[PDB]
Amino acid sequence: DDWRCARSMHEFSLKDIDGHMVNLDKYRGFVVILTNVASQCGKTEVNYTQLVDLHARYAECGLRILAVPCNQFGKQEPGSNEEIKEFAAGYNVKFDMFSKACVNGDDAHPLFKWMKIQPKGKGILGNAIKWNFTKFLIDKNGCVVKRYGPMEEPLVIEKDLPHYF
Repeated sequence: DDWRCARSMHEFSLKDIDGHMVNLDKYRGFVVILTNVASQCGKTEVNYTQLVDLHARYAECGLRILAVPCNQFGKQEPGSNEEIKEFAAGYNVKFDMFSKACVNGDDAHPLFKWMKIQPKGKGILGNAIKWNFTKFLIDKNGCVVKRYGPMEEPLVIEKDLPHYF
């Protein structure tokens, strides 16, 4: 278990919102938007609305969205996994929700550690995830191809999807 040597997201496993260990090679052959989410961020409703919209219009094209709740940014995701799942159901979320985890620090999930050190997943002024709703566009092979900041709404990613379908 050395994430620094992994060469694809498919090498990692992640607990879904229902406590079941989802093992991420299932998304091989699919385009993946990976994002850390939160319930009480100012950009929560705008991100959830457009993630559901992008899913409804591009799921047939192979787009899969993976939402990982995180409480490391202003403690804006304090609810339990059961509460988070309910909250996501309020937005008619039909993409994949996962268990609340950490994206920064020593206790960060190995997937997010590997994602931040990718060439296209690197960040300016440091590689750490700055705030809620950072997005990582991931191709069919599990390699990070683009990283989007917390201020960029999900529809900004739409223009980049057709190149990887």
